Formats: sequence, structure tokens, C-alpha cells
Amino acid sequence: YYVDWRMLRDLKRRKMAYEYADERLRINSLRKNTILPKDLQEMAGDEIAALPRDSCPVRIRNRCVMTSRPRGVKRRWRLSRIVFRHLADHGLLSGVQRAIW
Amino acid sequence: NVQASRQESYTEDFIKKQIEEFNIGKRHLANMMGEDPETFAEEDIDRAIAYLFPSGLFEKRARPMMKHPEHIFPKQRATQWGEDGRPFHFLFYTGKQSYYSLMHDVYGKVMQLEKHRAESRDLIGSRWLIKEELEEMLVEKLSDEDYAQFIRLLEKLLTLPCGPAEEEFVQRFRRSVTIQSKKQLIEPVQYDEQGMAFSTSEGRRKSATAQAVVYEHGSGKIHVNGVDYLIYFPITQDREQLMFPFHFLDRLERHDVTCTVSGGGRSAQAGAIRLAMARALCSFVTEDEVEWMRQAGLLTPDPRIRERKKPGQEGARRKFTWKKR
Amino acid sequence: LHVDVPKDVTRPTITTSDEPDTLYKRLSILVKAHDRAVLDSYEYFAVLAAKELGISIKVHEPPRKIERFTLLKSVHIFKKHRVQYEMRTLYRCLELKHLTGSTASVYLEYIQRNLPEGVAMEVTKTQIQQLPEHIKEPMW
Amino acid sequence: KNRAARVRVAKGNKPVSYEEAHAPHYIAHRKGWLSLHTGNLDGEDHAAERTLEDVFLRKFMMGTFPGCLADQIVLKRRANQVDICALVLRQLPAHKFYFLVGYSETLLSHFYKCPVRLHLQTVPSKVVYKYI
Amino acid sequence: PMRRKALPPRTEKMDTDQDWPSVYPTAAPFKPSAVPLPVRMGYPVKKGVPMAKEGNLELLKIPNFLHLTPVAIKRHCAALKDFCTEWPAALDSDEKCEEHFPVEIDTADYVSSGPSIRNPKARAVTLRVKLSSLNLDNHAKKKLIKLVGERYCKATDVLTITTDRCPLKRQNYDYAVYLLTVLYHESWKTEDWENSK
Amino acid sequence: NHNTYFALMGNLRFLGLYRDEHQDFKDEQRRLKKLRGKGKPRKGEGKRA
Amino acid sequence: TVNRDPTAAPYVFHDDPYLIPTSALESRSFLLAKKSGETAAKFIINSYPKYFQKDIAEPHIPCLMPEYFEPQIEDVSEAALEERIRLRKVRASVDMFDQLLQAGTTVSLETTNSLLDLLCYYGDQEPPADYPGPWKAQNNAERIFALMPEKNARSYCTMIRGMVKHRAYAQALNVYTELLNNRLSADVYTFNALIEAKTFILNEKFEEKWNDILDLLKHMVAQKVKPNLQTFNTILKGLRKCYSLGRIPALQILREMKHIGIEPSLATYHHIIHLFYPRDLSAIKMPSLIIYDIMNELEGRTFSPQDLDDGRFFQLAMSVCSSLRDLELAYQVHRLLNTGDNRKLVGHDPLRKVYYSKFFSLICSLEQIDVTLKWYKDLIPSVFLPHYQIFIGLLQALDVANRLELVPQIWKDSKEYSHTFRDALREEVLMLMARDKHPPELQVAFADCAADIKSTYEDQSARQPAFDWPANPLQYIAVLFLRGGRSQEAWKMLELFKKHKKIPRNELLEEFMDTAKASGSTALAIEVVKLASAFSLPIGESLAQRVVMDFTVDPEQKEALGNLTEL
Amino acid sequence: SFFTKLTAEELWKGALAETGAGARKGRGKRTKKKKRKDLNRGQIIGEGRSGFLWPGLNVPLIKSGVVQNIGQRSKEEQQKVEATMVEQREEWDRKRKIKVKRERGWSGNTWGGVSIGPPDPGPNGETYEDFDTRILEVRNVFNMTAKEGRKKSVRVLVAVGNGNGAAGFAIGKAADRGDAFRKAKNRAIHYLHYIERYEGHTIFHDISLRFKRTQIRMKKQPRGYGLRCHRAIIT
RNA sequence: UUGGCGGUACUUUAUAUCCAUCUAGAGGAGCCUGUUCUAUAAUCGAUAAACCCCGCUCUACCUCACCAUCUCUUGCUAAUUCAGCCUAUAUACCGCCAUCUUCAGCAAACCCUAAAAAGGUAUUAAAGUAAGCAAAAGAAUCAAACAUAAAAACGUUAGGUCAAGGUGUAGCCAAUGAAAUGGGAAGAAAUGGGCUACAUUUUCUUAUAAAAGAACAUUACUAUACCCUUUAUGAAACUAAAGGACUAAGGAGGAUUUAGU
Ligand SMILES: [K+]
Ligand SMILES: [K+]
Ligand SMILES: [Mg+2]
Ligand SMILES: [Mg+2]
Ligand SMILES: [Mg+2]
Ligand SMILES: [Mg+2]
Ligand SMILES: [Mg+2]
Ligand SMILES: [Mg+2]
Ligand SMILES: [Mg+2]
Ligand SMILES: [Mg+2]
Ligand SMILES: [Mg+2]
Ligand SMILES: [Mg+2]
Ligand SMILES: [Mg+2]
Ligand SMILES: [Mg+2]
Ligand SMILES: [Mg+2]
Ligand SMILES: [Mg+2]
Ligand SMILES: [Mg+2]
Ligand SMILES: [Mg+2]
Ligand SMILES: [Mg+2]
Ligand SMILES: [Mg+2]
Repeated sequence: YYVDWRMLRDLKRRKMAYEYADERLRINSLRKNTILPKDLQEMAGDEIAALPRDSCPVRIRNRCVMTSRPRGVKRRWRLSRIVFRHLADHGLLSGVQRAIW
Repeated sequence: NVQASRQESYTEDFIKKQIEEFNIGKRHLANMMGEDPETFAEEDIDRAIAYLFPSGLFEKRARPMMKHPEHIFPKQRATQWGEDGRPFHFLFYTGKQSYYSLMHDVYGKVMQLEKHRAESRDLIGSRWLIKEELEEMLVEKLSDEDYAQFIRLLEKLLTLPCGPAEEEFVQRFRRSVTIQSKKQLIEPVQYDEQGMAFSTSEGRRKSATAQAVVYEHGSGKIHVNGVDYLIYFPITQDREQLMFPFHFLDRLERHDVTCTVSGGGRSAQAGAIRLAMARALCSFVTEDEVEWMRQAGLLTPDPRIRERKKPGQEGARRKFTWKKR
Repeated sequence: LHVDVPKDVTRPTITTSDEPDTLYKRLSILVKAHDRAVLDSYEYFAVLAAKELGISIKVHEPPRKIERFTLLKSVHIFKKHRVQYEMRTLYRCLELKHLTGSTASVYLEYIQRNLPEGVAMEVTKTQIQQLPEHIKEPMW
Repeated sequence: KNRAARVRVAKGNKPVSYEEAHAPHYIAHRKGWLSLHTGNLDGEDHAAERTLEDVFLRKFMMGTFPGCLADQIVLKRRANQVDICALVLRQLPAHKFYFLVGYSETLLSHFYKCPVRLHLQTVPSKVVYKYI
Repeated sequence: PMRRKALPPRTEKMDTDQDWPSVYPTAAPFKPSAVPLPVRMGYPVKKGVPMAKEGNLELLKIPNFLHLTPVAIKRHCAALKDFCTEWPAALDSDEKCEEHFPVEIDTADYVSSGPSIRNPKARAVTLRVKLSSLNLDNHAKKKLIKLVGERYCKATDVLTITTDRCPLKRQNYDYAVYLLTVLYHESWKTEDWENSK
Repeated sequence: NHNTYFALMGNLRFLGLYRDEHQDFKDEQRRLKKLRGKGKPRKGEGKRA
Repeated sequence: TVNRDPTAAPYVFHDDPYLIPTSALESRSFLLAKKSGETAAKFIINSYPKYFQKDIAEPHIPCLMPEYFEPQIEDVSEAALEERIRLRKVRASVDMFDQLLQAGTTVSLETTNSLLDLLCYYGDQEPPADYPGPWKAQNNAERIFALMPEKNARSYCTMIRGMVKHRAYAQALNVYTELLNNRLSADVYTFNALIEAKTFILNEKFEEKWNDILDLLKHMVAQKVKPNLQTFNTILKGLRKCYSLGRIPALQILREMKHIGIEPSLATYHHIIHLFYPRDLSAIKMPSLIIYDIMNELEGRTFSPQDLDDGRFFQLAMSVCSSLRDLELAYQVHRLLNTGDNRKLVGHDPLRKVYYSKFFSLICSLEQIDVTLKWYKDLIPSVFLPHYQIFIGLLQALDVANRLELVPQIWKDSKEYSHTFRDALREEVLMLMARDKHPPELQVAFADCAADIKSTYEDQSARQPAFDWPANPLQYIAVLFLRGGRSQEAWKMLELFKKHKKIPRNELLEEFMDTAKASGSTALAIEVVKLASAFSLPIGESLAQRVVMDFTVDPEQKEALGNLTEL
Repeated sequence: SFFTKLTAEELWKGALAETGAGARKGRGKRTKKKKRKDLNRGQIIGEGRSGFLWPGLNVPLIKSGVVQNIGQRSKEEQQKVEATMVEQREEWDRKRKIKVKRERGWSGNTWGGVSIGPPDPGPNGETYEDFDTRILEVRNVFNMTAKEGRKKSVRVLVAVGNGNGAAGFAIGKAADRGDAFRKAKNRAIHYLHYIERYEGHTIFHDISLRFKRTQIRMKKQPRGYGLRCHRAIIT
């Protein structure tokens, strides 16, 4: 069991983007240039569109791995601000201290 | 019916055992560090403990310690009565037997001097011991009124004719005052390959840092970062700041300075050089002049530096607008 | 042990090869840690260890780095009230010189195996070698 | 008022350990860090994975030694080695601890694919820093 | 069912002339029953002393150096001397090294804590050679300096080739050596279009 | 892998090698709730037909 | 660089006072509990492998991955049979082999031999394992051997070895006869099994039996097969039966071992010692001297595992030293154990504690007390936790060296090793302390030791409903209290003689009276008379008269004393 | 998820709502209030629903000289162990409700006339087991404060006596009733009057007095007359 | 008698603060943004001081919790007449905070009173005493000080948050659960905050903030709007940036009000 159904959908989006990464790279390369005929580029523009929507890598959201919070996350630890503060304020993060200056 | 851990008062047998364990500890710590147990000292102990138990805690009271039990264990007032229950001191029932025993002695001294019957400044540059120091001498806690009364009685003793016994007595309650030397430390005078004399000093203003190299003999040629000072400092106010050290001592056109200022802006770099030149120029002026410079602000580093911004407000002191109601 | 002592302790087999050895002109070891005292103790162990094997060593302290970030103190609203956190990194650089490749492997293993917890190393070997045989002689 | 990791005052009958007594602002001042790895140092990677592993390792030891932990565990990472240092009360028989050590080491070494060792220091009872 | 009783600490049986390296052969956590020292740690309470070693989490939180003592390190390095090889005496100076070994190859290792020993930065290699060390005619040196662009530093006369494109360090190292050979051989070659400069 | 952690620890709780205070708390709240007659209905037999 | 820590338990055991093994039983129990926890984890990992499959370790660690032992090839082919054979499944492989024969599909002779190896080696039984065997005439191994269309030397050889392993000596020899008739050639391993067969079989005449085993050796040269170490070790192990007649044959073998170039291992000497120094040796008057020559031969040599009896050598060598009462030889044997990494061949749990127990007991008997205490601190507890008899030997050594001041210290050590409530040990400690008089300081120290041993009796009495205070401890504890400024306690202990109905000894009774005279307390003197009357001891009347002259008795005391005198 | 699970201490703290604001201000007519329970009370380390048997943890490591191996209880055997645990669990619960009767006072809902035991031992182990304490009044007075508004304290009047002529009384005030009992009980032992009894059963003579506005008229009576007085005077 | 109050007096007083003093702003214009209102088939929460660029260090799909339509019924897990629920109650709570507050008190154990509802000080001293928490000290801003941060008890506002997560009670279980597709509009209307400009201490250009040459009121100053092109990210431009034109309003802002030592 994952934290919630929103984290479950994100996990599937992350696993389907990994499968279609090479494919979406090869097809999209044919479009990001000015050396190939525009007819081929217009056709590659539709082959990429036909791929499943969950393959698109901009539909991935970074969520707290422990609470599935969509916003407030710190990318280095993958935790929300609320969860990070609980581990930091208890001495459980190695080298994290309060900032007094 | 209050249930908290009571004071673990330390008996003499307890502290005695704590001193035997420490004495056996030193022999082990010496054996670990490969040193001779006989010569191993308190300073070596602190060095050994710091290596074997590295701690980076900012507060040093919280770091590992293997100290002699006397330093760590607070020395406590012992039992004030015997097995039969009779207090050892006749002033026991006052509650401040040691404060009142001392006030008994000084009042008896005062009476003999007054009955029995020169300059009183036998000691100068001394202060009366502070309340915290007195409390330690008596091994008990005093109030502010208790301290004030003790001093008034001691002052009365000095007023009266005092034999050498009284002077030694009041001496025990006088702590030597150390008047900090607020005088400049003159720089050395090195010599170049050519043989000319020169002194060097650093200066810091805001984030700028400078390293001046004043020469004893010159025509007033100042070069900043290998450039002239009129070119490097196109602003008049910055050049005026470089003039202040020499103009003050009427030494314009008599020294040749080579500066190296990195960091900060135009004004902070001129100010940093000003201090660096004033500190280097000390080696070539009389001590009366060096004091003249200090009292004109030329030798004091400026502590004013940019303040940090605080979260929840626009600036270091600027606060977000209090929204209308 | 007072009376019971090993007689002929077994020692690892070190066989000298016929391949020439690497020659390191310099070998910079940058240790990093959150604690200054740990670096002081490790610096003492590393300098003492180098001196005992004949290696030439120097030490300096690169400037420390402090990374600060701000977070929201409350779980909901109260924007203006924040909590700030920092991570402090301290550095000690051990610059070794004129090391053969065998001396640099045994030394690095010995000091890397004894690297305390919370300490990260960054070895930067600088090898010196002859010119390529093709480059030595111009050929058209 | 700040509530984070602060054991509050009652009537002077609440035992607190040294770790519990000190609020977050004393971290790096009076009390150190329970976990020591290289993942939060400057220019270092895999902080998220070290932090997630620690969270699990603490819940695992609490359940595997229920009521037998005198204080929070200390995690020490050196190379790929993991070292767990736990103060444990002397409640269980001695042979039971030998079982749980062999079990918890093997299970956590085959779960994270690293050598994991357990270090247990037994105390007669919880150590009380102060009564608050 | 009587409770089990703990034995007295083994520090009591430890002599003051023991072989301490044997007590702590390798890095271990602080064991109050094995460290024969009355060490105390902890910010003391008012009218209190720092906490004792037994049951001290703060002492356990320290990365101690008990296994690494001046007596151990000297005994350790004595064994490790057999491994070391002697630096050639002739190369007593940095300038002497540049004469016989003009090529400097920079490689970096990284040591961190975790299950994976992989760091992306370990593949990068940097070759540094001085053009004076290379046998270059006046024509060749001008051609070498124009091709390399900013890799050449006029002040130091050092050519810097940094290769990280290949996955492994042995490939990146071999590539930089290749780049030097092509640049050197190409510099000597004279092309007809060069006469139009 | 939230599935591996939840499944692995659940299996250990049933083998007696792990104790889940959170689960034991919930398991007893269900027991008491069922006695009170507030237990989960069977699927397809809910209040609405 | 590092050496053994003398004040620490073995590294296996957890380094905590609560978790250190006090006794030898706990040592094995603590390790068995550890092995049990390791097996509980491996069971879970191998039973729920899906949770232990994510690999985050670079480089990859193969030994930290879940194991799979069940065949995953479903199709019935020679390849599938080969998999089962590789996994060592015996019954499943037989079923798939028979199914392959039922279909008639070709099976390679090499593959058919891999099946016989598995069946012959495990004797038709599934491999032993833990989770939640004579040769059978009608078995899969023999059946499959007959079904084999084409036979090779290896096939016969596998049968000969498996039979001998599973105690089928008679059949194995018959199988070998077939191999000779087919004109095939055996290997060294098969010749070693055949030699093991002739020896185990009981032959009426040794001379015939010996000539038979030699015939196997002669056929090893006809077939150009060279012997190995195991071959000679097998012959010597068989010779240990005939101690009297195996001496000359045994030495000849070792000379032939060197000429061939095979190097005798620790096991090879273990067998020669057994054959020359029998444990049940009546003729102890003039023992053999070979043990001295062997140790000289092996002085300074380092040995590695090369046989299955290498561990046995050291335990046997120390035993022979104790029998001969030669402590110089015991040092040579221990000195050999310390060279290189010979320590690894001391033995397992049964033989590790016999070697050191035998060693330390010899030291205490034949070594100076000063050195004896050096060995004591080194070996115990770091090497072995001794049984109580070891301490009785140590205490007796202290008595022979006139150093009884250390007896209290030996007692404190004994309590750590679970001898606190040992009756035999407690009786020895008190006996030696109170056997003779001592200076005042020593008597006071002994009195404190006597008090501690009293608490053990007292606490044991309280816990147990039925408890008996042995008579001798009562006398020793009472005497020590009188001699060591604890006379008041000794008067209370006088009552315990009546509570437990133990007969006070004549010496003890008069000792109490002597102390009473110095004290001058007539009351205390009469107390002794009371106890004498209880047990109707004849001396009690004489003691009562002695009190009359020793002290002035008040008229009230006269009436009270007279009543006791009448009683 | 396994990572959203909290400890028992945190689960009970929240569910009980003891530290909540409402309880502190007494804004609920407490009834049917959750009762805390320890769930680790009867759980043995090594015992699971699956019924596995772990040598060295929940079963003997060695049995009759045989080194045990892992095993599991049968479905019937496990249903028995599970049943036995339920019986122990219920047994504890019934004992929780079981209580020991204490005699009431003048009325069932009043504290007047209730024995609260002897005073506590003195400074040098001076026990007062021969003294009995009785309550004469418990009042909930109020002091208005700016911080707390109406603030409540418990004022207790107690009397003590050894039944042999020595008796005393004191008032104890506190915010908690239990504390007011301790303060008054130990204070009254410091104010012991000695009362003269004629022949050990009555006063020496009639006694009429006025204390403030209270009037008392006592009369000496013969044996067997009994105490015919105000209930406080009887106490 | 205690507390609260007094358009009852008499003394202290606030330190960027109540009045006075000082500087730059808000209030007017154009935009960006929040809220309210209107309004939509179409979230939720915050919403005097202590909400209003607030949860968001962030909404084209996703995010998403909303609306419409279509679809699934053991439906994430080892097992479970179970899974799941952003369904109600922050007036059941934990967790984490706001506020008086850098305010000086809080709580507990004792002792005293011609009774005590409470109160308990006098220093040339008259009933108060000995300890905890806060403050102080200490540590941080890598000499030193100062300063700044941090710290700040117990209570007050049933203050905020069941939508970070968890959880008590009640409710849904072919639906209040799960998944897919397409939508989630609009003002220009009030108001909060911010940005930019209104210019000469200015405008543009080169330099570099030195200096110089031009511009300087009808379009000079002057839009980060609308519109038109190009580029960046993406599958999708509805987004952002860079140019181009096009010009509007703006001529230093009433009552009043914010911040700074
Ligand atoms: K709350
Ligand atoms: K607006
Ligand atoms: Mg949920
Ligand atoms: Mg996104
Ligand atoms: Mg500003
Ligand atoms: Mg009633
Ligand atoms: Mg103001
Ligand atoms: Mg406006
Ligand atoms: Mg609300
Ligand atoms: Mg959307
Ligand atoms: Mg949608
Ligand atoms: Mg919903
Ligand atoms: Mg609320
Ligand atoms: Mg403070
Ligand atoms: Mg509310
Ligand atoms: Mg919820
Ligand atoms: Mg809600
Ligand atoms: Mg300008
Ligand atoms: Mg214009
Ligand atoms: Mg595009």
C-alpha cells in the first residue's frame, strides 16, 4: 500500500515514462531541428501525440515520499517541509542543524 | 509529597573514591597515548581526550571530560554539627554562620582601633571583591544587602588608624585591577633588497581588505593594485580618505605607498586602505603621534557591516506593510 | 598477554612485479565533515601515519561552506513565521608529494579504511608519465 | 509558542533523558546527531536514500525490541557498512538478545544489500538526566 | 525465575601496563565496560556534574579514535612499510620531473558512505602538458595554439585537455592521450590553405 | 517500494518477530466497534439496496 | 599487529556485562540462539523472496540475494534432469530420469553419471535440511546402474564409493570385482574407499587382512594410480585397532609417505600417537618416546587443512603430555599451536575445551605459582570458561605454594563463572582458609571471604524450601569468624548447629571456650554448654567443669549451669 | 503505508484528548470516557498469529538434549493458544472494575465523617499508626483572578485522634483535593490537644460555652448513655 | 474578601514609540497579485489586532481534492464478510503554530495567622523559607566587544489547521469508493498588498557609474496592458522572455495611514 491513490497514479506515470523514454527521444529528435523535410516533421509530430498520455514526462509531480504532499517538498530529501522538520528537529538528519546567525 | 531526585550530596568517602578512579584513569590514559605516567599532566589529559573523543559541539561544557574530581564536583559545605547534634560553630543558628562570623571579626577590629585612639591609600588601582567572589570565600550565598553592609564596615576599618594587621586583613578582600592597555602595537620595520625601510599592515572595511606597504622615504607616490591612485580612485572623496593619514601627521609628500586592495566597493576599498596605511605609518612616527592617531579614529577598525535580512520582513529592519484594517 | 604470545605471526605475501610503477607528483586528499574536531583527530592520524611511512605531507584548511535554507514553521498559513536550517561543511586538505603507485595504494587504503563516520574523502591523484612514443618523433 | 520536539514542564515528576531535555536549537550545541553519514555534506548525493533508510531502521528496531529500548538508536555509516548502536534495557533473557541480533542483522543485510551490525549496550534502567 | 545479573565491568581486570591496541583492534562504538577511563560528557545540570560514561548516549554518538592511538598507528605503519616502494631519488625537484615526465594526468576518486560505490565524477580525466616539452617547430607551435583555443594558457604555456565524454576512466584517459597525438601530428602537417593566412 | 515495506512488516507481525503498536491499536478498536454493532457491512448488503 | 585481549570474552560473544557468557553451557546456548536467529531470517528471506529482490549495491553482492533451490525447468528433457542433479534433488531427478527412459529419449553417459553421483553420495535419501541410512538392496541407485546401456570406469567407481560411505562394504567389494573383469581402471578415491572397506570388515587373521589391504596398494601401481595423503591416513586410522601389532607397520607407512613425496599432515601424526600411546595403557612404567621426536620434527612448521582429522592432533598431543607429566613437552605443543595460524586446528567445541583444560591443569600442578597465575589470567576467560574442577586445582596449587592470601581473590573470580552455589568449591575455599592459623590481617581478610560464602548458603536456604547446611562448612565458617574479629556472628552461628541438627565437633566446641575465657563472659561460656547437652556429647560435662574454674559463676549462674550439667 | 504509522504513546495521547483544551477548562460533563490500555501487557516476544515456533525466542532452544528447529503450531493448537490469551485478556478487564468498599460518612455523597487514614511518618520515622483521621468539611471556595477568572481550591477541615485522649484539627487548602487531604492531615498532628476524660468514658463536668456565634452545651452522662450529639461531635 | 471596572485621583512611564521631531512610502494613474462581491454545471481552508503573493519555495494536461459524461465492484497489501473514503465534528485530539511576548512570571514542597474568602514585606529589617521551569548565563554570526538572530515558562483567544500525516466518535460500502475523457468561465465592480511611471538629482548612447555628446512638452518623460512577430520549455503555449510598432492615462496623489534609531 502506498500513502494514497494520488501517489499510486504518480508511480504509474513514472514507470510508463521510463518505458517510453527512448521512443519519445528518437521521435522528438526528428522534430527539434531544421534539417529534415517539414512533411516528416509533421508526421513525427503526430507519432509522438499518439503515444499514451502517461508517457509524457511533464505529468510527473514530486510528492513527499512519506505523506504524498504535492507542494512544500525539498528535492534533496524528497520530503515535505512538515516531515523534514520532524526529522531535523529530533537530531535524526545527519548534519542538519538550526540556522542561527 | 514531592517526588524528584534529591541532591546527591557528595561525602568525603565518595569524593575520595572519585579521586582514586581518576588516579587510575590517568595511568590508563597515559598508557594509551604512549606517554610517561609520572609526567602526564592535566594539559596532556585534555589533549588526549580531545583526540580520542572528537566532539564538535559549540558549547564546551557539553564535551567529553576526564578532569580531577575537585574541578568537576562542586565543593559543598560539610556537616555543621556532630553526632551528638551540637553545631560546631556558635553562630550556626543565624543561618549565615560564615557571613556573620566575618562581620563579627571586622566589628571587633573596628572597636579596638576606635578605643586605642596617615594616608590610607596603601593600595591603589584595586577594587573590592564582587559579591560572587565574596560568596565563594564564605562558601555560602549572600543577598545584595548583605554584600553592601560588608563593604560599609570594611570602609570604616580603613578610615580608622590601621596597623599592619588590619592592612593585611583588608587586602584579602581586595582584588587587583588590570587596566587594559588601549595603546597601539607598532609594526616592525623590514628592509628591501635595495635597503629602503618599509612597514606593512592590513586593513578591513566592510568586505574590502587592503595590504599597504608604506616606505620610510618617498615623494607621496601612492599606487593601488599597481595603478596610480588618481586613476584607481576617480572620486574625490575616496582620495581624501587616503589623504587623511598623512595630512594628519603633516607627512604629505614624504612616503611612497604600494597598496593591494581586493573586495568591496569604491568607498569600502578606500577606507580599508586608510586603516592599513595608518597602521603601517605607525612605525615611522613618535609614540605621542601614534596616540594622536588613535584618538582621531585612524587606527580603529570600523565594525559597521551589512546586517542580515530577517524572514517575515522586507529588510534587515524594514518590516512588511502592516495591512490596513 | 603476559606469558602466552604468538611465535611466528603470518604476514601477507608481497610479490615484486616486473611492470614499472606509477609516479604521482602530487596527491591531494580533501576530507569533508560537519565536525571540526573530527577533522582535527583525523588530520593527526593521517599526518602521523604519513610521517611513519616516509611520505611528505602538508595540511591546510579550505574555507568552510554553510548552506542555509528557509522553511515554513506552521503546517497551515502563518506565512511570515519561518524556521531556518543550515548544513556546515568543513574541509581539511592533505597534500602529499612524490609518491610511487605502491606507496599511494597502501597509504590510501589504510587511511580510507579508518575514515570516521560522517567524513567524505576526495582523492585527486596527479600522475606523471613520459610522452607517447608516436609523439616523441614527428612522423608525416 | 514553539512545540517542536519540546518535552514540556509539569510538576517536577516527569523523568526526561538528556536527549529529550534539549530542544531543537541545542542540536550541534549541547547534543549531537543520532545519524552520521556523508549524504548531507556539500556536493554529496543520495541524501534521500540515506534518510529513508534511517526512518525504516528506527521503526524496525522499535518493533523488534518492543519495550527493550532505553533510548533512541544511533546509526553510523562507514563505507557500505551500517552500525546500529542501541541502549537496551535488561528485561529480556540473555539468550533472547542473541536471537534478535542474529535475526535483525541478517534480515537488514539482505534487505539493503549492505553489511549491518548491531551493537547493544545494556543498562539497568533508563538514565534520567533531570526531573521536569 | 530470578532475573539475570550483569557481571562487573571488565575494566576492573585491566592492568595499567596492558596492550591497549589489542583491546580496541578496529573501529568500534564506545563501550563503557571496556574503556578504563572515568570520562564524563553532557551539559551539567545546575549543582550537577556531567553525566557518567555508563548509559551515556552522547559518548556513543561520538566517532571515537580509541582504535587509532599513537601506539597503534606506529605499530600499524611498521607492518605497512613492506608494501611501499621507493621514489626515484633523481627526481628531487618539481622541475626535474617536468624534464623527464612532461605529461601530467589528473584522476579523482571519491569515498562516501552508502550501498553503491558509484560516483559520476570519477570518469573525468585531465591531461596537462607544456608545449616547451613538445618538439614543435615555429610553424607547428602556432598551429597547435590556434587549434586548441582556450585550452592553451600563454602565461604558463600549458595545454589542458579535459576528457569526460566516455563512460569509464580508462576510456577517458586513453582519449586524452589520443587527442594529444592527433593535435601534435596535425600541427606539423602543412596544408595548402595555410599559405593564405 | 511502499508495497514491499507494508507487506514485509505485515508478514513479520504474523510470524511474531515484529510488533506493530499502531496495528494492535487499530485491531482492538475494530473488535470494540464490532461488539457495539458498528462493524463494516458485507459487500452488496449495504444500507442502500 | 594486534593480539588476543586477555580481559575480554571471545569476539563472537556480545561485549556487554549482561550478555557475556558466565558458564560454558551459556557459551553454547548463546551461540545456538544466534545461529537460530540467523536461520529465522534466512527462512523468511528464502520464503518471501519478492521483498528481498531490489538490488541497490554497486558492485553487486551475490551472497546477499535470495536463494532458489527448486527446479524452474518444466519440460522433461535431459537438460531438465541435469538441472535437478545440479540442485541435488534426489527423488525428483529419479522421477525425471525414469520418465526420460519411459519416453526413450537419449541420455548422455556423463549425465547418467551425474545422477548416480547424487544418488550414490546421498544414498537415495533427500539431502538433510531443516524447515518448519544403510544401503538398500532395492534402490534407485542400483536399479539405474543396471538400466544404464553403456558403462564407464566412473560409473562403477561412483557405486563403490557410495556403498562404502553408506556401510555397504561387502557389496562395494563385489562391484570392484566387476570393474576388474571389464578391464576398466579405478581412481585414487575409489582405492581409498576399498581400503576403508577391508579395514572395517572384521577378518579372523590380521596377517591375511594386512596382506589384503596391501594387495589393493599393489594394484594401485599396476594401474598407474598414485596414492594421495588420504590413502595413507586411511590405512593408519584402520591400524589404531591393533595397538600391539600395528607399531612396526605404522612407522613403515610414514617412511614410505616421505619417499613418495606426500607430506605428513597433522592428521597423520594424530593416528601414530593413538597407535603408540593408548589411552587404556596398563604399561605406564616405560612409555614410548616418539612424541618427543614428532614435536621436534614439527617444530616451527605451519600447517593447513589437508585432512578431516587435523583438528584431533592437538587435543591428543596435550593428553599424552598430561599422562607423561612433562610440562616441557606441553610448552612445545602449545608453542606449535601459536606458530603461524595453527591456532585454527586446535579443534571444535568438544576438543577445544579438553585441550586447554588439560593444558592449564598440567600447568597448575607442575609450574611455579608465579607463572601459574600468568597463564591463568591469559587463558581465562579469553580462551575458555573453566569448569569448577579447574578452580579446585588452582586453589590446591596456591596451598602448595604457601600463598593462601590469594584464595579470597580466586573465589571472586569463581562467582563470575557460575560457581557461586557449587558445594564442592565452597567447601574447598573455606577448608584451606581455616586449615591453619594466620596473622591478624590475613585472618580478617579470610573472615570477609567466609562471610561471602555464608551469604551463598543463606540465600540458597531462603529460596529453597528444603535446604541442608553441610556440617563441614558450618565448622569452617564459624572458626573463621572467631579468628577474624567476627566473634559476635559466630555465637549466632552456634544456634544453627541445632536448627539443622548437625553434630558440633570437639575441636570447635573447645575453640569457642578459649575465646570466652579471653572475653571473660561467663554467659557466653555457658552457651557452649547448652549446645553440648543437646547432642549429649561426653566432653560437654568436662567443658562445664572447665567453665567453673575459668570464670567466677554467680549463684544464679550456678543454678543455671548446674541444670545444664545435669542435662 | 508502513511509513505513516505512529507509536502507541502518540496514538493514546491523541485519542484520549487529555491534553486537549476542552478538558483543561472542564467544558464536558464527563461520561463514557475512553480508558487507556496497554496492548503489550500480555504479548510474548516471538508469538504471532501464524503460530510459528522460534527456537531461542518463544520456545526452548534445546529440548531433551535435542537442538530444536523452526516449527509451526497446527490450526487446532493455535486456536487453543489464541483462546487462552483471550481468557487472560478478559480476566484482567473484569478485575479493573472490581473495587474494595470503603465506609461512607454522614451521607453517601459527602466527605464529612470519612476516614482517610493516619498521618504520614514524621522526620525521624515517627509513625502514627495509632491515629485516625476524619474529614469534617470539604469546600470548593473560589478566588477571582485576572488570568484564570474564577479559580477553585479545595479547603478541607480534618480532625485526628488516637482514641485515647489526644486529638487535634487543622485546615488544609490546595488546588487538588488529594493535596488538601495531605496538608490538613499532617498539619493537625502538630496541634494535638489532650482532653481529660472522667474514668475514660466521659467529661468531668457539664460544659457550656459560646464560641463566636456557635453555642455548645455538653452534659456529663453515665456509662451506657452513648454519644447523643451533633454528628461532627460524634466524630 | 478577591477580581473586574471607574467621564476617581496622584506618580512612573513607551525608545522607531503614545505626542512632538526626522526620512522614504501607501491612499490618485497603469499594470501584477490576494480577497470580497457578482457570478459559474464547477473545489477546500485562512478571512479584527493575530486573514487578504495566506497553506502555494507556486494551478495549460498532470497537480485536483471541483463540475459534466462514460466505465469498474474483493476494488495497491501476506491474510482479513475485507479494501477504500480530501465524508461530518479543530467544540474529542496528537502533531505543528499564531497572539499578549523578549511580557516576568508559573508550578510544587513546607512554615506562620485570637481563622485563613485569603495573605505572608520592612536591610539600622517586623514571618517567611529551601529547590525546579522561564528569564539570566551560555552557545551561533569561525579574534574581541556591541549588535543581530535564536530563545522565551505557565496561561489568554473552545485562536488556526480532521485537506501534511495520524487518530476518537458518527456516516458511505453497486458508492460519500476507484479509473478515463473534456471542462473549472466572467468581470474591471469594491478592496488589501506589490511593481512601474509621473521626469531635469531627469531621458538615450559609449563607458561604467567617473566623464562626455545628444534629448529635454506634445507627444519630450512615459505600459511588465491590448495587439503583431521571433525564440525557450513541452506531446500540447493557454506560459515566459526578447523585439516591433501602437499609444493611452499619468503633471507627485483628500480624509487618513505604514516603516525605519
Ligand atoms: K491543536
Ligand atoms: K485589485
Ligand atoms: Mg487517506
Ligand atoms: Mg509540474
Ligand atoms: Mg530597504
Ligand atoms: Mg446515595
Ligand atoms: Mg510609529
Ligand atoms: Mg493605488
Ligand atoms: Mg475554520
Ligand atoms: Mg486540471
Ligand atoms: Mg482531469
Ligand atoms: Mg472523493
Ligand atoms: Mg481550537
Ligand atoms: Mg535567553
Ligand atoms: Mg474555533
Ligand atoms: Mg483523512
Ligand atoms: Mg474541512
Ligand atoms: Mg554617471
Ligand atoms: Mg518617446
Ligand atoms: Mg514548439
